[PDB]
Amino acid sequence: NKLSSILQNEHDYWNKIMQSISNKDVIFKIRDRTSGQKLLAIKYGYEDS
Amino acid sequence: MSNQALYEKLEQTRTILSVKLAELINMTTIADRNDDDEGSFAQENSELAVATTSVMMVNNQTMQLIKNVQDLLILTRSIKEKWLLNQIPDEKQIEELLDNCIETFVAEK
Amino acid sequence: LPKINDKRANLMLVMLRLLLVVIFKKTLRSRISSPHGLINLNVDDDILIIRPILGKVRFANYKLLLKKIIKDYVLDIVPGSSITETEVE
Amino acid sequence: MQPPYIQERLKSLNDIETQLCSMLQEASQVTFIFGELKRGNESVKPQFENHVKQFYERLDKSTTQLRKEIQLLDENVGTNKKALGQDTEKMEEQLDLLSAILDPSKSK
Amino acid sequence: MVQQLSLFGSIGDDGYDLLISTLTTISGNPPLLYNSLCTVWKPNPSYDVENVNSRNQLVEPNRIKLSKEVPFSYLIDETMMDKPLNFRILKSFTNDKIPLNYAMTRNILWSLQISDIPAAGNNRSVSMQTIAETIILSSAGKNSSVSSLMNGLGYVFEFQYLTIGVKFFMKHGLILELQKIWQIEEAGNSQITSGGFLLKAYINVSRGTDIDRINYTETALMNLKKELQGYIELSVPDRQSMDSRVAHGNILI
Repeated sequence: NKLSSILQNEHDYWNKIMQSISNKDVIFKIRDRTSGQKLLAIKYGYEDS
Repeated sequence: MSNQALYEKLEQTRTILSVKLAELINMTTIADRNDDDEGSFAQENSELAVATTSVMMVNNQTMQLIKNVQDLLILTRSIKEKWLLNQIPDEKQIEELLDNCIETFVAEK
Repeated sequence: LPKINDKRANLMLVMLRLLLVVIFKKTLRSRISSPHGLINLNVDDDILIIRPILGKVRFANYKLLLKKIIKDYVLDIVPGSSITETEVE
Repeated sequence: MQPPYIQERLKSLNDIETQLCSMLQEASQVTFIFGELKRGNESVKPQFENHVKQFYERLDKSTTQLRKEIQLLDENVGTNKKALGQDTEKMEEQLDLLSAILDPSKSK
Repeated sequence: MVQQLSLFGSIGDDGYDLLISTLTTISGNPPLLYNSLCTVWKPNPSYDVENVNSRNQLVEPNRIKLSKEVPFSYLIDETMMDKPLNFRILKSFTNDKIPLNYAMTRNILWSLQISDIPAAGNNRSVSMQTIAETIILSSAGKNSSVSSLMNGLGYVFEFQYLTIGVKFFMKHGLILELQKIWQIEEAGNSQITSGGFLLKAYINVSRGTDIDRINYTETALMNLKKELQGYIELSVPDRQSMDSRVAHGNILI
């Protein structure tokens, strides 16, 4: 019961993430200086332009 | 790489099957068996350590089932993340446009 | 209240952005053309943003001033003079 | 938006974890039913076979489909780029704005 | 005169398209089409060069390379003007036949170039070669022609070939080339690099005495090679294959 409740909670967040994200864009994973974990990052500068 | 994940999921599935059969047999013959014939092998010598071994079985099957399922879910998410990340993929009109713009500015300046 | 020169300022901003884009395109073309060339922009040559607009405005001012001078010293003095204006590429 | 192929790939993966959740749930009901079966009422005995069979068939085909996905990974190999055109598109839109500025009848 | 530091390799055309994309993912630049035509000339055997100091070996006879660019209007047949002039045209260049034939090249008759065998020793990680180069701008006279010029020097024609491929410019002056080579004779045209592309990554150093620069160049080349691990294997070619002296005959192709 505990596993089902929690697990369906992370499918709720999972579906929110999946259907909230759009797309060409330079996307990668980076390690935060303060947190140290992996987070999604997008390159939007004109450095390569 | 991917072949290692294949193998890991293989022992994952076989471990599920084996622990499933183990908990099935343990709970079905949890009712202790007394048979006069020497062929049968069921021993309950110390009374309360029997219950200790029973809760042993319970805790083992719980931990192993939960860990295996969680590992499989994490593996699926890792596959999806690899899927998302790793898959690498008139002039003349402008002339009169700029001409009109510059003449308009010159008139308005 | 919409002033007279608001469109003028909007146009100025637009052409400034266009000139920056042109600078970027020039940089990319120079980079693609040859690998050895160090891409270090020269302020005297590469950066051309305020120069064209300022040149156009001051050239118009000087053209008006010389028109006035010619009218005062030639047109008002010597009648019948014919003036033709041309641009050379 | 992403190309469709990735879309059905993620749909299949989502189906995979939903099937895993269904397998866990069915494990919960079979564990529940075995308790009263040990208690001694034989009415729910027929349901036990159905639950066990559905549990096993849910466990098998889910892993099979995941195996198919990992196989797809095997042959999917070999099958700032936007920046190369990014300035260009910016250029375009800027001139479009100038057009809107240039024509006073469209500023309404 | 340069010290050219180079690494070589080859690929099958099947992966060609894929390879191209990966390169653009790394360099951030698009490929640029190019072509060339090289003619090799050798000292005239009719003339006895007794001046080769046999007792001392001060010098040995060598072969001269003359290169020129040829417009694509000679390489595109009547079936190909519809497509734009980009890299994809290389996908149709798999046949041993080519629009440029022997007669046109004979009608043509620049950059003059001489080289030496790479440096000896087994402690070299990249092919280091010495090149001496000059440029011919124009000419005049009653017999102004490349053939007459090289016969005046004392050289005669040996063979020729045509290269078509794409170029990638990366940082630090690194140049990566994908080539296809067509040997040309009156008998016909034969593609030596049959069913594949020849890959060559190289850098140039202007002064051979500067050693900090050479170390930097080697570092860049080995880093590039270690980036492409698992896809393509870049290797140092055979030192005895890049020898172009007349006494011994072989041609890396």
